[PDB]
Amino acid sequence: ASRHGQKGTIGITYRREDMPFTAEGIVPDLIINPHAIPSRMTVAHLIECLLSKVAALSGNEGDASPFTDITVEGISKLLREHGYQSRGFEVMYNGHTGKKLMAQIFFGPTYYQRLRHMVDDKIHARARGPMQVLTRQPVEGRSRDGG
Amino acid sequence: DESAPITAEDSWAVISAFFREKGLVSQQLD
Amino acid sequence: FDMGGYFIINGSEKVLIAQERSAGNIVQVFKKAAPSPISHVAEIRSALE
Amino acid sequence: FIVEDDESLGHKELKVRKGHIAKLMATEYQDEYTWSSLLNEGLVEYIDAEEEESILIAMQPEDLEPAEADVDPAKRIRVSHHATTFTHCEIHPSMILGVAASIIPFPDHNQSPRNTYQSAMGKQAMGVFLTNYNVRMDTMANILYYPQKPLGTTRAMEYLKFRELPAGQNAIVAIACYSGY
Amino acid sequence: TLSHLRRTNTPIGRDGKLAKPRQLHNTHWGLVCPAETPEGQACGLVKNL
Amino acid sequence: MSNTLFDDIFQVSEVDPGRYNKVCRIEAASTTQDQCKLTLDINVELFPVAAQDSLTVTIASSLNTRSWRPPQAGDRSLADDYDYVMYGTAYKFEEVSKDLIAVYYSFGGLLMRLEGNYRNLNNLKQENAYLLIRR
Amino acid sequence: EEGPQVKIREASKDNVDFILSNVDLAMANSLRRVMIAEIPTLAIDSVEVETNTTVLADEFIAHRLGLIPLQSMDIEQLEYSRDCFCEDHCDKCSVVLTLQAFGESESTTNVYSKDLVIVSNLMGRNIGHPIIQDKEGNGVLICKLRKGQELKLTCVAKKGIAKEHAKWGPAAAIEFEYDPWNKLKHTDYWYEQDSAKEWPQSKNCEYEDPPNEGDPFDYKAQADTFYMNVESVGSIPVDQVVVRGIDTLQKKVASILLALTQMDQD
Amino acid sequence: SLHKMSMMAHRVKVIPYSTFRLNLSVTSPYNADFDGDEMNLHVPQSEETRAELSQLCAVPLQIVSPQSNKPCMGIVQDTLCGIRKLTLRDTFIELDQVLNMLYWVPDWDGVIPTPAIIKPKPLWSGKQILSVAIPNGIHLQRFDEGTTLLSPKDNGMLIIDGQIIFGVVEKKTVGSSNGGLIHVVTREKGPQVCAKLFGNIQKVVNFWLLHNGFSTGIGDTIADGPTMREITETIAEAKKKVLDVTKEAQANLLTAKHGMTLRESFEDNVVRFLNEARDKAGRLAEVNLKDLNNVKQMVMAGSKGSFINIAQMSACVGQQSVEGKRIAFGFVDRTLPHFSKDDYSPESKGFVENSYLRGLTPQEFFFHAMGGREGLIDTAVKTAETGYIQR
Amino acid sequence: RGNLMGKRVDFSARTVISGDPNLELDQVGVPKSIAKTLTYPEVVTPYNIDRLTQLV
Amino acid sequence: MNAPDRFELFLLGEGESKLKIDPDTKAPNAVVITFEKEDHTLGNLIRAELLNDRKVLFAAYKVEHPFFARFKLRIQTTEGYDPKDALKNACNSIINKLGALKTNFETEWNLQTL
Amino acid sequence: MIVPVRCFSCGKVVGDKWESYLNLLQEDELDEGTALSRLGLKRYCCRRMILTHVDLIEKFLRYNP
DNA sequence: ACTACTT
DNA sequence: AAGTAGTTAAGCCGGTC
RNA sequence: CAACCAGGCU
Ligand SMILES: [Mg+2]
Ligand SMILES: [Zn+2]
Ligand SMILES: [Zn+2]
Repeated sequence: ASRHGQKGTIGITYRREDMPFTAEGIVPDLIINPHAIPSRMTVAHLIECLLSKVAALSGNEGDASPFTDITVEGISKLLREHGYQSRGFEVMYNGHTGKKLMAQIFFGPTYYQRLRHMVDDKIHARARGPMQVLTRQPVEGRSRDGG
Repeated sequence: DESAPITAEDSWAVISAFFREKGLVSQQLD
Repeated sequence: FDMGGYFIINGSEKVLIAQERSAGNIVQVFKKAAPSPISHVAEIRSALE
Repeated sequence: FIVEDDESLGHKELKVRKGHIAKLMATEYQDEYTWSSLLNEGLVEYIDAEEEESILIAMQPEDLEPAEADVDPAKRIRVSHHATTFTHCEIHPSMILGVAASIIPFPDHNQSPRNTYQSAMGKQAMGVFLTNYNVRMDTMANILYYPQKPLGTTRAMEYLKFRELPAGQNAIVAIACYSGY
Repeated sequence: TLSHLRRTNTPIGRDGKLAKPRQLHNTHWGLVCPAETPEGQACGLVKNL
Repeated sequence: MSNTLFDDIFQVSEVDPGRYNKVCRIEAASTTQDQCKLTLDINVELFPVAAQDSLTVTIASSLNTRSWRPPQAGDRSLADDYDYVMYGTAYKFEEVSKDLIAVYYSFGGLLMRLEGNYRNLNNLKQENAYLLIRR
Repeated sequence: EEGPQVKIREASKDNVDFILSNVDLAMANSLRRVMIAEIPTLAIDSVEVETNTTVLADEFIAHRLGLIPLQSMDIEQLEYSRDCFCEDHCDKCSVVLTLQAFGESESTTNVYSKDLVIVSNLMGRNIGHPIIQDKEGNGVLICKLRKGQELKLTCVAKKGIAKEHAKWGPAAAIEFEYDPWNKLKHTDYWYEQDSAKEWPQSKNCEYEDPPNEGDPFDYKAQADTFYMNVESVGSIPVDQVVVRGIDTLQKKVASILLALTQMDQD
Repeated sequence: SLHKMSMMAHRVKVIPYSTFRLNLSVTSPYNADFDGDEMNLHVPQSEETRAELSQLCAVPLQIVSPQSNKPCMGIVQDTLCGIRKLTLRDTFIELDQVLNMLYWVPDWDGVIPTPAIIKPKPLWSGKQILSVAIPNGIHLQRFDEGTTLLSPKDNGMLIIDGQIIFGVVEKKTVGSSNGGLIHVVTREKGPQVCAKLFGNIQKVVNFWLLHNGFSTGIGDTIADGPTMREITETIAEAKKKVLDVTKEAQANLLTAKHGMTLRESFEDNVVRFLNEARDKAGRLAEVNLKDLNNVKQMVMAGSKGSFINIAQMSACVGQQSVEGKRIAFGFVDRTLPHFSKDDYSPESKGFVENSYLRGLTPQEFFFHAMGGREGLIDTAVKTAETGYIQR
Repeated sequence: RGNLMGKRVDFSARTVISGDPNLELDQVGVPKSIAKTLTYPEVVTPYNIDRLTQLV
Repeated sequence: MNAPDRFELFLLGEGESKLKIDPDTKAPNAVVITFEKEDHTLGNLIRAELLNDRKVLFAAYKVEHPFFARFKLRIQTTEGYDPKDALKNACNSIINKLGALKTNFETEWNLQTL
Repeated sequence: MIVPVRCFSCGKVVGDKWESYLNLLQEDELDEGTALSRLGLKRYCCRRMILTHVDLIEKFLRYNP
């Protein structure tokens, strides 16, 4: 999860050869779907990226503190200062074909938390097994092998 | 001018002094 | 870095959670419902501090 | 902060002044002029809820004080210091928040609820809860291999010791539709 | 560990739900966090300083 | 029917690109019948178009069909004596009262409307229909 | 020469900016990728811990010993343990490194990519040498330790490519770009006011003739001339990550012919 | 498990990796999202038992639902947002790739269909290939707004003998709509044919979008310079449209609307002003955002977010409220201790003038919170309360 | 209410779900480890005596 | 846990064969070929080239589903000309081109310094 | 918590550059911003790597057996 | 909370 | 007319007796 | 194959 009630689970993993990329070489670690932003209305995410793409470049701990005198405008200008598109976007190529991507993606870093709760500690299955004693029904709990 | 006003950033220095003494779990202790 | 503020009972790190409630000894007036032989009320819960 | 109009050289004004501040960063650097001092020297005071009722406050120390004698189009839009009854000033609004919300970047840019989530989800992440994990025998426990502090930050962090014990990493993220996974 | 050390409980009641207390008050400003409270269940009953 | 089904030249009244980086719906009248009006979306990237223009419009059901083949036609038949030939299907055969009948053609998106009343035994309502433009 | 030409712009020991010209985008990318993931290298792949008191736990360390690049010049004459017949492994399929550290200094003792000691016979061939580009000649700080913290391991580098796992990768980044002045319209620049104003033009805008209005849209426009740049990690020389790339991708295409062959008989 | 559809029969397809993988159009029925949601699976046991599932409750059958005589599954997210772009006249596709798209459709009669454009370069239209997914005889006619048999705006929708004749494709067409491409294919060709249609449609669109790509980020949230200023005054003026009604009520010169107090009738007028303004501030930006704007594209397709979304991101958040009444005087005759008593101005009863791009002010922030905190509550109430009812 | 009108049952499985744009609407990706847990009693028949012995 | 073995990405598993050719029925003189333990790298490229042989009426390729290392390639050619051969050629071509591109990149490299 | 060997994103060795960076700061009184450009870390994927790493290991070593 | 029959 | 019991969403996952 | 108190996740 990001830092904006933006939880999500992996679905697949690809290696660099398949990941999309920017002519400069860099490629992504994650690829989240544009759709969970317009409705969620979690702009902070967006901003954190722009500010962090910079802070990463300039090497100056970006200040994303609450009420400050910062602005996307300021941040955009300073990113333009390093030669990269002003809003964040960059053009990327499709790792399969190498052709360009008709669109430009919102590339740039973002702090993501790997939270507890991983599939393998859940995935559970049962076909006949331990049975309760009073009820003679299946016991409860994957940890006890119940159904 | 050890008596001029105080602008934004200054706030922090104070806050720093706060937690310096007090400390995030103050209440539980006291 | 540990900031303490907790206990260590029979082994495990226990934390006493803050309990909220209405401050004692204080007067307050409250209105009543439509069906009520009473109009308003003056309450004061007295507790020897 | 106390603002008593004690300014026999102007208007109503903050007790504490650039000197006090510099006399603090003084002892800060030395790691005598503490918090306790700011208190006893009647410069800052503890105002509870009830008493809070009968007072007036200024958010921004500055901004909300000097007179009115252009305005940035990119910045937000604040009201003003329309009054002079200001008896106290807010050390800094950011402090309304709490440990959780304090790590949230730009919370003043999210639809409200979105922040209540990050508030209990962050309590489900991983990092380095202490430095002596190696010596502790707690039932269950997780430590992220290579923790990185965050790129984006908060002045609140500093005291919560976030950068020395982060809880995540900085991922080169891309926002786009791909395989469709 | 920090955020747990600054947590408060607020006894429920029979006619629970309502919002008399589950609501975010003005008086609350500066003292209790506005955003941090558990989703559903005891929402707003458990506050964080 | 390997034989044309309509011919003329119109002059571009006005060409329009409403929110369309690479396509423009255009219109012009016949330099013959003052009945033959025309509407046609055009890929103005693979054939630019500026108003007031001598343009030849054709029809026909061939080019001298099935699994469309690549070129190979380095030397094959090719009613391609133009510089923009589409293909589509005829959907509507509307009757603008009187003796004036208009037909609608769509080429996978790009639409078109014709006017007059002389393709009485020509503009069949068939799917077939390669559109052609020259000059 | 004959087909797709090259014309190395800058060049060094850790990069080969060059211009791949007169090729199909397909091929350019294909090569791009081959470099990234299918070029054989050599890396530690098995770690036998005998002793460890550091603060880093066994596997933690192991994991790392994997990324510690090793010499893979003649990797093309060593064998894939899997294809060799020795029950498990041998000098013919692998290199054996060693590590032993003890905190003597009263001051943090540091373990480096250098302290690795080959033990197996390299039957004479550049392979298994903890590649160092470090200025002081120590490379990749494996781990630190206190007073009497010991650490005795044993490593066994084997062949292996990237698909199998990253550590066997040799490339690490690879600049790739073409048609700097969007001429084939392969993109659709996003903007507020101006495409040109807001969107930075690249170093390669030079090496290619700017647009110039007037002219109609070149739709017959293909796409040759690609401004690449194959960096390297060490394991193999920048030049190699490109030749061996060009080769492997070739042998790969080869096998497909060969397969088509045995196919005939039956 | 709320309705039939929360439980359906699927075909086992053993795959690797520890997670249950399901198609997406069937995501909607269960109410399933992937933030880490779980799903249970029961295995039939008798020959006749599996029959009941395969014959009575297989997803294909559950497609057109009786809950509300219309399909309950349709195109979503990517596939959807992406099917729009694949359609627009503007969008042309060339051979080399069309050939791949053709192949990807597991039915395709292996008969490359003639490009609409043969002329200089043989070009194919989005709609064109997309239509290779749509079976035969499926007949459809829409007519949105300025629709016209030659629909300029590329409106409504006309598909004949299973081929798209005109108009873009999005939610209203390929969604779980009433006259749905789906609602029709189902009734017309069978619950099977339709079942596979989701498939085909997806695999093409999905694939095409893979290479056309799509995205979003801040850049799509800032409204044009003047359209912003133009808004800052739409706000401001409503500010005074308020100020007045305020003094005009401090002078005691206001007709208490029959049945309402002066105060009752007062707020009422105020509010209607703010919001009224708010929406306008919004709309302004809404139309100010050009077609290339991602956030808008998504709204167009119908794959995410709507008006009020763009509004609060780019324009102005709006007046926060609780129990109907805007923020109240919990602090004796005021909102916070950062206000002088008896102040009624918008900047105090909870009107957020700033947008999300801009950034709320402390007050703006806290008030918003009080507002949210209410939703989060009845959300946790209107839930269990619902639960008991549904039972 | 909790034993008769509803109960815990055998031959059931459950894990985290994730969308896949590559499965026919009506399919459901099942992890190997789960397919190998869950079973189905199938009667031996001249129709399947072969396939079945193979599996056994 | 239910994770496959990384190497299965390229090691033709017991009794599998890089190539497998099955004749398409839906259309005349055109065939579908399954490449095992391979991917885009090889595919797109063999697909590209095949797009030159003018006697090749159709050519496309698709990776069935990420999880699996493999792709189907469909090639259709003019009568009398057998697709199998078409594949063959475009293969060689690809090599030949590469050969040159190898040679040439070396030339360049030798005439260099630093 | 020891310097990550190689960059998560592009894989460019980065285990060596630790001490060096730490000095181009302490001794060479330089600014991180370039101290990195110094060490050759061009694009951010790698920058972010060093710039952010938190060498906890030290605090760990300061313990005992 | 909220409804019924008790208090 | 107050009072006083019952119903109060659903499934999965540490501490004493 | 226990309960009872308690706490947490969607
Ligand atoms: Mg969920
Ligand atoms: Zn061997
Ligand atoms: Zn990197």
